[PDB]
Formats: sequence, structure tokens, C-alpha cells
Amino acid sequence: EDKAAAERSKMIDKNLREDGEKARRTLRLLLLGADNSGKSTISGIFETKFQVDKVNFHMFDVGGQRDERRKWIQCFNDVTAIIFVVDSSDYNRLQEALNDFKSIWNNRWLRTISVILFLNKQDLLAEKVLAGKSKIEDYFPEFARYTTPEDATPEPGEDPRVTRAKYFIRKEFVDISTASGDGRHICYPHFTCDTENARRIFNDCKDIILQMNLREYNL
Amino acid sequence: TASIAQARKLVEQLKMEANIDRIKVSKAAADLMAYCEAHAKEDPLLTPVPASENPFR
Amino acid sequence: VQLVESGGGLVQPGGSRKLSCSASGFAFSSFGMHWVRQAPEKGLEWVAYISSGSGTIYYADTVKGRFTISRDDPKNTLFLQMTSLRSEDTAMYYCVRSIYYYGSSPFDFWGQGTTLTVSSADIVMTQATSSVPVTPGESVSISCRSSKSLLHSNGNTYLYWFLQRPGQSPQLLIYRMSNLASGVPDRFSGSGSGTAFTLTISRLEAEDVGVYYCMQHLEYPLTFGAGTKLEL
Amino acid sequence: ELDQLRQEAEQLKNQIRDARKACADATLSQITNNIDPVGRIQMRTRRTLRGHLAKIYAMHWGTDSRLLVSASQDGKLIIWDSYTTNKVHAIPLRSSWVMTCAYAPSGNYVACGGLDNICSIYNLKTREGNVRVSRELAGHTGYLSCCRFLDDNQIVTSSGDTTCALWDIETGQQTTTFTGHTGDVMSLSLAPDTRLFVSGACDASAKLWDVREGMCRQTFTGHESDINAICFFPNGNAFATGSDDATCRLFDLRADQELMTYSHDNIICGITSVSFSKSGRLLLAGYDDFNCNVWDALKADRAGVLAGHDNRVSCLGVTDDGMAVATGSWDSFLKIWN
Amino acid sequence: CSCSSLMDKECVYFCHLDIIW
Amino acid sequence: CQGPIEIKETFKYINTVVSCLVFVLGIIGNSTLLRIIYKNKCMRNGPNILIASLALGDLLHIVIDIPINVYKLLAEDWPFGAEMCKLVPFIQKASVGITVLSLCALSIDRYRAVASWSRIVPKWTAVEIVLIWVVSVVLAVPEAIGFDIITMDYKGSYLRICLLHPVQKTAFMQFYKTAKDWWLFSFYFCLPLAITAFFYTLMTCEMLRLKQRREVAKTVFCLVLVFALCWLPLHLSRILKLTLYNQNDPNRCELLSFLLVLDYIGINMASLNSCINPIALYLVSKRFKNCF
Repeated sequence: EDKAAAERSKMIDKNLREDGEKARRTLRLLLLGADNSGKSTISGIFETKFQVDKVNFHMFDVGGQRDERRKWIQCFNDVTAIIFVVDSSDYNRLQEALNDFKSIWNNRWLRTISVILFLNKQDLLAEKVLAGKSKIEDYFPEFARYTTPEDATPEPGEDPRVTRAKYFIRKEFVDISTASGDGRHICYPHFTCDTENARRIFNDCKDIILQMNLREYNL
Repeated sequence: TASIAQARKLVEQLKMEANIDRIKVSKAAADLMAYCEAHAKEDPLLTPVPASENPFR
Repeated sequence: VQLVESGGGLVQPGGSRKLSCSASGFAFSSFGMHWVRQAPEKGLEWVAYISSGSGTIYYADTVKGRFTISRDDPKNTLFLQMTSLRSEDTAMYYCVRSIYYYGSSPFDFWGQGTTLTVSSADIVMTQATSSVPVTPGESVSISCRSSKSLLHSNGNTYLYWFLQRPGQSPQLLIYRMSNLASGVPDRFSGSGSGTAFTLTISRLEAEDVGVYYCMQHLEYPLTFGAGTKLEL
Repeated sequence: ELDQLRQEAEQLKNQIRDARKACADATLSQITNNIDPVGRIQMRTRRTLRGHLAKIYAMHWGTDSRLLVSASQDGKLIIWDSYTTNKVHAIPLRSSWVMTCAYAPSGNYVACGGLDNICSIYNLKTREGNVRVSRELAGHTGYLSCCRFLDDNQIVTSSGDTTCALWDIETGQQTTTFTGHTGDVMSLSLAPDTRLFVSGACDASAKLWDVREGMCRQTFTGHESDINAICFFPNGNAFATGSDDATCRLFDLRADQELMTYSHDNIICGITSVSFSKSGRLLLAGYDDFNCNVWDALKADRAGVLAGHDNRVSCLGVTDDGMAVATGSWDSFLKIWN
Repeated sequence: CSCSSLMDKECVYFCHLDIIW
Repeated sequence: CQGPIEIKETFKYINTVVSCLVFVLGIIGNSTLLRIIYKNKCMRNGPNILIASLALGDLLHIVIDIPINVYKLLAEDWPFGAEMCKLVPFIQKASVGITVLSLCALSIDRYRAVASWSRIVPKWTAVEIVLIWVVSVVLAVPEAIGFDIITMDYKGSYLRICLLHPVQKTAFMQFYKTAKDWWLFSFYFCLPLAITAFFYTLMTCEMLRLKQRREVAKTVFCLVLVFALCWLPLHLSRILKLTLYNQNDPNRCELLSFLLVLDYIGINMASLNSCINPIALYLVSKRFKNCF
């Protein structure tokens, strides 16, 4: 019975398209970061069901994985953006956090996909540099030669020592992102602590989508 | 501790793996070649079937 | 899986009425539905067929463009509109449920049915015999003849076998060659040479008594052969 | 003491290395130099299986050469008909992220798994018609990578927990656990007689196991980098595995050694899938590039190129009767070859 | 190009030297 | 009057060197785009076939007009027959008819993704390209019928002039010549330059309301602006004819001379427009810069 079998196929693919069309209006997101960073503040794979400006955002948070990250990421080639969370409050795990950063930046699969940065616990960084028991940020002595940039205006009523520290972290973040990858993708350095995260992530997602669309038009 | 137990398990596993029997690779190669040549006529990939008996075309 | 049909009874000829069947235990939207009629002490006959999503609706050539069959998945009910009634339309209407895919089992479940009483160039299925008494414990074999060969070029035939025990709806026995249906013992076997199709039973049991029906699926008219009855 | 354990382990490794070197009297390339080269083989796409909404990750053939199982990241286990292209089933997965799918030899069950750490098995012969999950296995705490069926009741699964698990469908609990691997075991293959199963991990090593004894029997570490897919030879005493280093190596259980290495200077990307033919004459491997490569198992020669994919290949399968070959890629297309 | 159907010597010569459009 | 323009030899010299330079630059320019768009499989997106069609139109553009415009500077005989005498005006109108709407089509598709929150040969695009390639021929088939070869003796010569016949044959063609200048202006300048300016500005407004966005806004604005000033001199020359041409004043000797000056410089610069888009994509697109 070809006619009856074909109709069943015509029924299945229509539902596939109907249920697949709704899978495009919802934009997928990937969340990565160290255990110290408050990723949950913003089983296996954890998916968050939240939406803003009439588009659903699917944030995928992983768990259970011990250390391997170089190939389970193969499934996340399609997701348009990746969220990176850095616990800048603690300097001991900062060095290993950037080693993870360089690992996924130079992935053989994550070469055309941008990343969005969320330096969680920025407040805890603020009181740490204000008080004692903190020095060099446990970094190379090259931080002393660094100078605060005047290009970007800080949020008013800021500590000039706090701004020096955070901008230095962004400067190396920009350096590590611009070291390789060329113009294929651009890292987005943003701060977080925060009810504006939902709005901030949407504009970042719109920017890469806008940037990708112009890239496909070759203009 | 866990390290000593892991090392003991590893050395016992290595001993068990070494205790197995191994044959010369020439005999295994000859057996593999004989098996390949015995089923050669039954492999459509090696010898494509005519379109009359092809289920796809 | 249970089908209940409501409506019917004695009706004035030439009138109109609605026949409804209630389906439960399975996803109605994904199944195709068939209507078959059984006039008192006569053979089976196809009436109408509706597919999944009502994409294609087919009717018997004798009543083509006359009846109306509709389905409503949200309410889980099947409808059959009786536009006109004649002396030929009094029968034991059974509702049949099926899907069509590779390895599927069409015509496997049949509803209990509701009783309605009134006040060419197609394949025809025939049976050599009509009745035979068979003692329990032995093997009984029957044969069927088809007007045209049912061996489609795909590689399988489309001969179906059924058992209608007295007092209940027919149940599927064999739907294809060299395979068996579900919920049936393995004593049943069937084979065909393209012209004469035969069904064999390894050992007839007390519950195996009844009347055997055959239906082809090549060509949607779907004629039903004359029933062969067994006696013990 | 404690250092004596490491000394004994090193002595054991040296002993097995010396035994393998002694057993390597010669290589079979010299033997196969006599045999006739297979020559150039070209195969056409006899069927283009459009319909997938996203990238395909894994697939498994059935006992018959007509039923196809494909899994994609959209979360839809959909069963296709090879001969007439019509969709047979469409099972909406609970978790969108999937990476493997296996078809039972009896044909009454199908299974899938991925990053959800769940081995969901589905019944395809339900009286209700629709496909429903029979049970879900949550023993593994790591990402699921591959699954293979022993029968309607036993399934062998490899996950990211650096362990291989044998499950019982009737009880839903683990029967035996294999923990001899150091890297996350990913690809899993059964012998034709369903007595032994071999698998590989990211430790550049392939280990052979027996399903009932629950212990490792053989180990192979001839690779130089991470390995991705591994499959059994048709006869049952051999196997070959692909790797990320753009090389393929075939091993023999009796020989306990590597025999050939399938590598070409042109190839720069690793292997993502590997499957033999019915007779083992032709070795088929899916590569990380946009095409697929076909190798000769014995002569280690280049036979043909399978193009037609606009995105990287992710899966490959061969029919039981050898009539067709199915290769799936991220381009949402299943390509059937012969 | 020609504005009339008369001799139009200047116009016809110009269109004979004109670009093809 | 001392001849219409008695072809100043210097004018022929500058055209020949500048048209040949445009021809080779045009030939390698668009053909490289065609080679890249065909040899590689990944560069087969929806906009890519639209871009290739514009380059394909630019290919057929410079192939036909350039050899025969520069020839008439050397000599005017039309030694190609009457059958082909209607082929160049039909095809060359269709040669640029595909390109003029391709820019409009490219602006249509570019605005789609900029105004869309999602992105990634589409069925709509396949229909869209098919429609333009036939609507250009349909809108240029009036040029096929009407052109003819006429003999005329200028002080004694076997000169075979070519122009649109004043008899008009069919009454419909009579309307065609009366609005020939305006129909060309309306359907090559008025309609195209309006939508490609309204939609591109809408894309710019949506994109902006940032260095890459500002930079990409300038290159598209430059592309539409350079398109407007490239085809203007050729279209303006016919505009001056339909407006201020008069037979009573004996200035036709200078008037036709001035317009013939504008005709050849305009068409040569119009041919340069056909070749600036493929070089434009080289300097704005990183995907094509590294694929060169």
C-alpha cells in the first residue's frame, strides 16, 4: 500500500516541520564556566526555560563532567552563542580559568562561534582590592606596567583602583581572544554581579546574529 | 588510600592481560585473508550486483 | 484497545441516521479506520476507509459518492453518515483499526459492532469450499483463488486471514506470507504461489472453530471471500 | 612497599612489549603484495534521505537492509524505510541532546542516548501503535556515547564515566561494569557471535572485554592520538578503529597487535566513523571532512571517495547482507550508497 | 531616436554615429 | 555645420584605451566571482546566487556592448546583418536589465536578515531569481522589434544607418519611442534607485538604532551612490534630447556633437559600473578576500 504509507510519511514530515519551525523561533544558548563561578545565579544537561522580547532562550548548563571539555563540545556547534563565567574574585583559580578559555577558543569546532563573558562576583573583587590580603592579583609582574584606559567611561562613583583591576582583566581577555581566530568570531567581554543580565544577554545575542547575517551576505 | 588500591588493581589487570595466549601474526593474517577471500563472492560492495537484482534500482 | 459502536436498530428505508464508533486505548490520529459490513448469514464486505488526518477518503464502488465517513481526533470518535437506507444496507457493521508501514499489522483489531436493520472490472476473491466438519486435534487446510495475481513487484503479497468466532468480531490471523500476527498461536501458517493461496493449521483446537475470511489489499475495493465454516 | 608496585607494572609492560615484538615475525603487507589489488570502486547515491531538522550524530542499521534508525540533535528518533524513503516512525526524544542510537536485532526495540546521561529504550511494536519509552537507565553519571544490543533484554552502553555498562531491560539495573579504561569510552562494537565486545576511549587505547566475566581481556595502544570510532571485523577475531590523528589501525585479537595503519598525506582530519563490508574486503571510514573515504582492509590502499555531503560526516553504517551503505552527516541528510 | 519621419539628415547621421542602446 | 562631430581622433583614442582597460578589468572581475561561486560548494547561499546572477549579468553586459561601441569609433558599417541588428539592442537591454534589478533584489534580501532576529538555495530565492531573468526579457522585447537598417546617402556614400524606425509598425511601438527616454529613466533610475535607497536606509536605521555597522553603512551608501553617478551620464544624454531639442534653431550641429560626447563617456562609465561591484565585494567581504 504505497498510497497509505506515503500519507503516513506526509503526516510525519509535516509534524517535523511544524515542530521544527518552532525550534527556530527559540534561540539556544550554551553556559560554561568553573564550579567556583556562580553559573546557576544567572541529572545531566540542565536547560533553563526563560524568554525575553518574544524570543525564547534555551540556556544549556552541563554537569557531572570531571575535566574533559575538548569533544563533548562537538554537540554545541549549532548553538549561536556560548556564555563564559569567570570567578574573578579568587585569583588562585584565575590562571586555570584562562587555560580553559584558551582551550575552547582554539577548538577545531568552535572556530566560527562567538563567546559571551560574564565575570560573576564582581562585587567580591571590589572589596578584595579595597582591603588588604590581595596583591598583583597573583599574576605576572606585568600588571604594574599596565595603565587604565580612558576610552571607556566607568560607571559613576567608581573606585579608580577597582576600575584598574577589572579593565586589566578585560585587556588580557581581549588579548587572548584576538590572539587567534581572526575575524571569524568576536568575544564579548561583559560584567555581571544583577537583574539586567536578561537584557544584557539579549543584546549580545542580537549582535552576533546581526554580525553573522552580514557575514553571510559578504558585505 | 585510593592511589595504592588503584595501583594494585592496575598491576593485577596487567598481570591478567599478560597471562593470556598470543599467536604468531602470520597465522592470523593468513586466516583473515582466507576468510576475506572465502566470502568475496557474497559481498555486493566488492562485486556490484546487476540492477535487475538490486533492491534499490 | 476497545471499540464501541452506537446507533442503528430498526430504521425506515430511505431515511438518514448517524453511526458513531468510540475508540480508546490507542492514538486515534495515527491510525487508519475501515468500515466492513456483515449482512445476516452472508459474507463480509468493505464499506469505507478513512486515513490518518483524513487526507484520502475512499468508498466502496457500489456506494461510491453516497455515504459519508468522518473522524474527530480531539473528541476521539469516528462517524459514518447513513445518507440513504435500502435492503442491501442491513448488516453487522464492524469498525476496523490499522496503520500502514513496513512490518505493520493492518486489520488487526475489530470492534464489536452495531446492528442496523431496514424495515465491475475488479478483483474477486473466491473459495473452493464453503463448509467442512473437522474433528479436534487434526490439521485442517483451506485454499483460495484470486482473479489476479497479488504478488506486487515490491516482493510480498497482500492476502489477509481472519477468524470470526460465533458471537464476536473477526480477529486477524495472517497478514502476509512467512510471518504471523500478534496474539495468535504459531499453529497457523500460510503460503501462496501467485494464483492459488492456501492457509494451513498445524492442529485445530476447541477455540479455533469458526468461519475463516480472506481479504486482499491490492486494489482498494478490498473484496472479502466467501466464509469457510468449521464444525466439530 | 609502594614503589615495587610501579616497578612490577613497568616490568609487565616491558614483558608484553617484548612478547609482541617477538610475535611480530613479519607484516601481512608482504603477503598481500601477491594478491590482486581491489582497484578503484565508485558508488553512487542510490537514495537521498531528506527530512532531518538538524545535524545527524549517529545511526544503526537493522537486521534487515530496509529499516533505518537516525538520531539528530533536534531530539527526534525517526525510523526510515530504505527502499521507498517513507518515514516509518518519529519518536520525540525527551532530551534534545542525543549522540547515539541502536536498533535491536529482533527489531522490536530501539534505544538512544547522549548528554542526558539517560539510556532511553523504546518499544516499536506496541499495541497502542505510538512509540513509547519502555524504561530509562540513569546508572551512568557521564554523557552517553554509544549503545549496542545483545538481545531484547540486554544492551551494552559506553558513556563518559570511563566505564562500559551491560544493562538488563527486565530489571533496569546494571549487570556488569567494565572500568579498565582511563579515558571516556565512546565507541562500542559487538562481535558477530555476541560473545565479546571491544571499545575505545580518549586514552588512545582500545580494550576488548567479555560481557559476562566483567573483566578486561586484551588492550591495544598503537594509536598516537585520540580515537573516535571502532568496529568489529566480519569474522569476529579482528577489529579496526579510527582516530583523530587521521589514521586507521586494524587489530587482531589472537595476534594482540596492530597489522596495518591506514593513513594518507592528503588527509588532515580525523576519523569519525568506521565500518567494514560483509566480507571485510572493503574498509569504510567516515572522516571529519565533508566527504567519506573507503579503504582496503588488507592492502591498506585508497579505493574511492564518497562525496555529496556539504558538512562533516558524523556516522556510517553497513547493511547485514552488504547490499547498501548508509552514511550520515551534519547536513541533515542520510546518503545511501552501494 | 529620430524625432520625425522626414529626411532628418542630421538626426539620422547622429543616430548612425550614436551608441547602441 | 562642418559635420556632426567628424569624430575627433583624440576622442576615439581615449575611449579605446579606457574601454579596453575596463573590458579586461571587467572580464577578470566578474569571472573570478563566477569561478569562486561555482568551484566551491560552501559558497552557495541564497544571496550568493543573487550576487552571481549580478556578476553573470555583468559578464554578459561587457561582452556585448563594449566591442561594438568602441568599433563605431573606428568605423560605422554595422557589418553584422539585419538579423543581429535587432539582437544587440534586445540583448544589451536585457544585459543590464538583469543587473539593475539584481541590485534591487540584493537590497531586498539584505534588509530581510537585518530586520530579522534569526538567520542561517531557499525556495523563495529560487523563485525570485527566476522571475527577474524573464521579466527583463519581457520588458526588453519591445527593443527587439522596431530596430532596422536604413540606407542613406550623405554627400555620396553607401552608409547603412541604424535606428528605431519612425513608422513604428505596430501602434504600440509608437508609444514606446515617445516615452523611450522616460521609460528607460523610470524603470532603470526612478523605480530602482528609489527602493534601493528606501530599503537600504531602513536596514541602516534598524542596524544602528558599532564600528563595523558604521563602516558597512558607508560601503552600501557608496555602492548605491556610485551606481547613480555611473549610469547618469548615459541616461542624462537622452534626457537632454527629449527636453530641449529643436529644429528651428540651427544649433543641431553643436547639440548632436555635445550629446554624442556624453553618450560615449556615459556608456564607457556605465560599463565601469558593471565591473566595480566585483571589486567592491573584494574590499568589503573577508570571505571573498581570502578566497581570491
